[PDB]
Amino acid sequence: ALQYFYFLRNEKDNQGESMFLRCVSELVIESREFDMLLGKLEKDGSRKPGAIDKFTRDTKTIINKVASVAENKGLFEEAAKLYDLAKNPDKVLELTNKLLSPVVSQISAPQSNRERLKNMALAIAERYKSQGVSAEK
Amino acid sequence: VFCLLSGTPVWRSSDNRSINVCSQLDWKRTLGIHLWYMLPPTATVAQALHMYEQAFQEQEGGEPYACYPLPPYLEDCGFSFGDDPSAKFISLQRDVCVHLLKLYSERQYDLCQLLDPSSATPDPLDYRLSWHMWMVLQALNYTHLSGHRQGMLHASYAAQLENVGLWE
Amino acid sequence: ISESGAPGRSSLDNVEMAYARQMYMYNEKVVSGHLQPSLVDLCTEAAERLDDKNVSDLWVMVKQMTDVPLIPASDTLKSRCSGQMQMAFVRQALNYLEQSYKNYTLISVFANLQQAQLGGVPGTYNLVRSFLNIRLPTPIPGLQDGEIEGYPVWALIYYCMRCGDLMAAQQVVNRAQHQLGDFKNCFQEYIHNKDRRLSPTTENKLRLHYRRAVRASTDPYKRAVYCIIGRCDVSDNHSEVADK
Amino acid sequence: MRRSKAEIQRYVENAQNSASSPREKSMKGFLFARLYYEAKEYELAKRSVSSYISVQERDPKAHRFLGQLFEIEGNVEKAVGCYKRSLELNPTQKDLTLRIAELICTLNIKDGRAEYWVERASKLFPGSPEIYRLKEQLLSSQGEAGWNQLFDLIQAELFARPNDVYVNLKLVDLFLSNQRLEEAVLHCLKPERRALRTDIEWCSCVVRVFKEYLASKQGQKNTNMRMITKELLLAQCDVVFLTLSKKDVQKSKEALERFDQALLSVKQSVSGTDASDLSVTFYEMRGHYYMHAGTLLLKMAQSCEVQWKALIEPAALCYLLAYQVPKPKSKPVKGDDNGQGFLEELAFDRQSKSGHLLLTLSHGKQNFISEIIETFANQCGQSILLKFLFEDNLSMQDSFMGSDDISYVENRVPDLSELSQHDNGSLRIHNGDLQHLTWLGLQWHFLSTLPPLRKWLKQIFPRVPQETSRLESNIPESICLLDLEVFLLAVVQTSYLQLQDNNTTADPNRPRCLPLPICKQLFTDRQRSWWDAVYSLITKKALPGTSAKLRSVIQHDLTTLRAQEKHGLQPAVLVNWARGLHKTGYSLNSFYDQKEYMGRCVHYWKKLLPLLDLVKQKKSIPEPVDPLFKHFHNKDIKVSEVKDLEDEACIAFATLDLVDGKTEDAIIAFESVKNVVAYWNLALIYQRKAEEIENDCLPAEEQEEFQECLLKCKGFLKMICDEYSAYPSIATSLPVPVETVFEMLDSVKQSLGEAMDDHSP
Amino acid sequence: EEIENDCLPAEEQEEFQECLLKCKGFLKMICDEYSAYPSIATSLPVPVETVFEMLDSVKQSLGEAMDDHSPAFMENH
Repeated sequence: ALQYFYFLRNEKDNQGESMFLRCVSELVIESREFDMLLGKLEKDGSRKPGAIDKFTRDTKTIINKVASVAENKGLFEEAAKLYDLAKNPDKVLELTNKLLSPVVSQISAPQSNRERLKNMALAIAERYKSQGVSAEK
Repeated sequence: VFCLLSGTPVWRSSDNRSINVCSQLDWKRTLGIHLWYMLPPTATVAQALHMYEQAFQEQEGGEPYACYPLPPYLEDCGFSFGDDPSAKFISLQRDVCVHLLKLYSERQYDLCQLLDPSSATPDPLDYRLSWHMWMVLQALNYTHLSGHRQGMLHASYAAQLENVGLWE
Repeated sequence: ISESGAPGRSSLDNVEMAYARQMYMYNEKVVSGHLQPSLVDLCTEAAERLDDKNVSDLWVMVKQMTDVPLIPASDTLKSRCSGQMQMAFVRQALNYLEQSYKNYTLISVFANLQQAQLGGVPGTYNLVRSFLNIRLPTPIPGLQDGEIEGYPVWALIYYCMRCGDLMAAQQVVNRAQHQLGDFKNCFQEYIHNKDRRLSPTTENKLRLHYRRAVRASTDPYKRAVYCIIGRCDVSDNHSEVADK
Repeated sequence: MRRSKAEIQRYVENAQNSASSPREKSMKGFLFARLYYEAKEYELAKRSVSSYISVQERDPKAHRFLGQLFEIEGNVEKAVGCYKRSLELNPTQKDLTLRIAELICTLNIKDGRAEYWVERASKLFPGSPEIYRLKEQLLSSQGEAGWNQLFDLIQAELFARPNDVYVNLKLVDLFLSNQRLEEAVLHCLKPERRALRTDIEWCSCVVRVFKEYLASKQGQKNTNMRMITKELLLAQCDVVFLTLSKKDVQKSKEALERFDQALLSVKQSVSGTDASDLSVTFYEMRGHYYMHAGTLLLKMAQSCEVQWKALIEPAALCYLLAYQVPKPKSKPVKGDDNGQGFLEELAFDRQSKSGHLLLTLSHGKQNFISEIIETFANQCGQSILLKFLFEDNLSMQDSFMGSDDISYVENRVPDLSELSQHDNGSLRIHNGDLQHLTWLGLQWHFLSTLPPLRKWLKQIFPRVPQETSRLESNIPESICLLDLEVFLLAVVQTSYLQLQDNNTTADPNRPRCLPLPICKQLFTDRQRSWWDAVYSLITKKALPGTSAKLRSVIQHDLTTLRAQEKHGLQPAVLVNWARGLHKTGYSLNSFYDQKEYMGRCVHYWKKLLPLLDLVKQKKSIPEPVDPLFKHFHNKDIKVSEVKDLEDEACIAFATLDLVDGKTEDAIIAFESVKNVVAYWNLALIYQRKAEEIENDCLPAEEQEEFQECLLKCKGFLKMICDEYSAYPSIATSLPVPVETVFEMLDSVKQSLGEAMDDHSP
Repeated sequence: EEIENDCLPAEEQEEFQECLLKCKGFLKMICDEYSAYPSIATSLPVPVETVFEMLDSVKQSLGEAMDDHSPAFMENH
């Protein structure tokens, strides 16, 4: 994958974004794995020099764009984990509020898995805010 | 007396130098001392292997004076000590522990010309533990697309089994 | 079909694996900052190390053909628009075709060994003579003047031309003193001139002689040699249409 | 390879433990033979070889190993037999025939079979100086039958590729051995030896052969003897130049003495016969002798002998004499053009070098030339120069300065056009060089004058368009003359540090700009190798197999030099390049050239922006990868120049909009920028608008528009004159003097009418 | 024009002369193609009168006046 990305990155921009960026975005949203490629996470840790990070820079912006694409597509937990790895409390709280707003209108009783997902997301957000600088006022 | 412990990266010019570990002894205890009292415990097995390679390799800048881990069939049954891969690939058999560590690390290295046919024996016959390890690796999905090796190994095993008197 | 990406860890091709490893080393060197040599030589050494021989020789030929002193272009459009690089690549392809024919002759000599109807002898002229004796040792009908040690001089000259051994051709011309006509000086000039400069009047006279007399002899090698010397037509076929 | 007796013993025991079969041990005998050979067991090695043959006979590798072992031992006959067996088995490797020929040449066998084997080995391997010397000695001990084959092989090698210096020397020696001066002259008269006449022994042999031919033909008067003497003198000058460039002093002094003796001997040629071209030849010899004397004097000055000024003055006088030497004019007689073209080229190169050295030594004061003329041009000065050069040896009547009592020389200052023409004529035969271009750039920077690098690059490089091109490709279309000039200016600016330091720290007076024969690597070896690879790729002459590595290295270093991928260059060099590009674009009126320079400046600003952002974070610029710039983190910029760089980028964008077409945008940008350059640009815009309005017919409305434009231009010129009277820095900031400003102001006033005076709104 | 706006070295003068000769040849072949088939009169957005005037001006600036290449009072030969 990295050997092919080394050749895909040689092409410049073509009608917005880049073919290399589109390909890596499709690959990461089809794989959904980053504990060794982008960085491991204990519970709310920072990023680690992954395989692609040891060859290319701009890893923070790349991860931010990937998480934004995943959020625009329809991903929640993986995007939250990616933003927590990239260390972005503003975006973490923004996506948390955006995912908990529509569920507030419906019931909140333990009947499915959305309540457990929002509970674990709130716990991750509160522990990230406790361990480190939170978001804006 | 000092030549045994610390051992910095080997660097030779063209004089008479003999340091590093053991200084021409047994490769087993040599690698043992290398893992014990050479590199700090913070180093890894890959770093230790790279250091040993740079030690017994001729690409250090002069002439090596260490030893190479030979494949042990009985009591040190290899070919010479302290030889770089460029001088080993002619006919000298490579190590088995280094190959196992490299396979555990990454399977992206060359395996067509590696893997000696000797199953830790002076004779090339009896492919028991070798076939066991190869089947384990194929089940764990770590080999490569090369059915000729499996075919010839199965043929040799069938020949040996029909010679010793086994059918099932 | 091709070597597609297997889902996770599995089993791929050794060629693709070695190429990916070499690309990884190249990327590591790029990240380090030291100037890299060339990935073509690494791929060549990997193909030579691997058990595959046909694709290894194919890549060796591709590398030896691309290692010509040519300016690296930008795109195929620019390459086809530029005219100097086109004729330069054509000349390099002709030279490499001559070298490949010489290598094929060497391989045929190695296959025929030494004690088999006058085997290969060290030296370019001796190797060409051995190849001629292996192919057709008997005197081909349509002989003119004399012969060199009982061997067809026309076939020897044609083989030297096809192999590209200009020094061997010069040696053959020097040896054929009284075994040829009065065209030894023209042959020497044609060999010594890379741009083929052997007098326009002499070239026109040779072309006229070929168009008049040399048009129906039983010697295809002599006919082809005279056609190449006189520069007539664009294609002259005699007996080469046979899977060669 | 640490090997000893016990080491080989334990190696053998470990190999024995690695084999549980007698046939396996026999197969592993190809290594046991080497082990026994290292342990000094020839019989055991032969037994192991026989055992390995008994299980795998008829193989080229084993036969080659046995032949090599026999050759290292001493059994020449056994080695020859083994190689013959390997050849009759399978003649795939020509190393067997090569070693057979080597053994035959070392044994010295006079036989037809040996001659045939040597000829076959020569046809196989045409190179290798060892086997070349071996076959040459063999065919020389043979006779004429072998000499014919040697001559044929030499001719074939020369036709295939340019021969070697030692090959040509051995051929000429073999010619002289059998006495063939005519053939030697006919072989040496080819122009393909102008690049191979760099060998001292080869040139000395050529000189000896020419002298022998002259002594044998002493009786005929033709142009052949004249051109042969000219080639002899050229070879002597080349030998002296090589000795001066080498790291030796005794050899240089011996070559200078030989050149002085040759000049003393050729002095009579002017009074002899055919003095037409011989006068120009003697002038060229005098100029070359003066150049060599100055070079040796500067070498002694660098090696520290006496006073720097007392060593510069005689060198400056020698340079002035070489410049005053009459230039090569027309030729009354012909037949010596081959020996006169190179002489004229060397004379033009000497003229250019002498002019540049005199200019760099005079700096800005022109009275130093007259002072040196009045001081060191006397007999006492000549004697002092001779005692400093030859350590008071030889005699005074060995040179023209001693033969003719020169007391006063006419004063002459080199002209800029003449120096440019001489430099062009020198580069036409020098084909360009990185060190020479760097020296020229340093000299022009010291003289404070814009160097005409465009013509030099067009002469020494293929002509490429200077329009909008790429910068991330090694193709000559992307590698433009403007980028080459930028790289040369960067190299000159980096090398200027050594000229600024060292010299001034030693003494306020120091000979700046060292000549070519005594020039070291002032830049960097990495940049030198990169320039050499670029030149090889643009000339299409690299070795087959290394061109790929060269182009890969060039493509890798281009992204770091032109700032395209991840780098770490200094901000000072980038700012200097941007300022130079902007100045060149403002000076030149070519639309495409100005657009390309503006695009390069924009790219440089965009690549410098991250460096400025990193500097703003209180972080110094790290050291760049690969040594290519003399400036490091110590030459970093501060936070006070950020506003200046921003204003420069703003005025650059304004000039870009102006040259593009955004007239109102450029006007408002120049109005927002409080620069005198912006005010002058607005004044020029108003003037060109008034001119383009007046160019057409003026009925009434156009006449009123022209009058309004004239009033606006008059007000702008009045404000410009007021600013110039406030601070006289306008003439220093703008390339146009105040004379043209006053002229255009008077013209605008006259076009407006006789109702206002100077400095009127 | 952009070259004449600045200095005129020897190389620039040679390039300008070569460009003027190429422009004269281009105008000559333009006139030839126009006299060939009448489709040029329809496919040309510029009339032939301005082309002939520019050719005459280029010839006068070069200094030639013979009828061997681009005559005076006629376009073709």
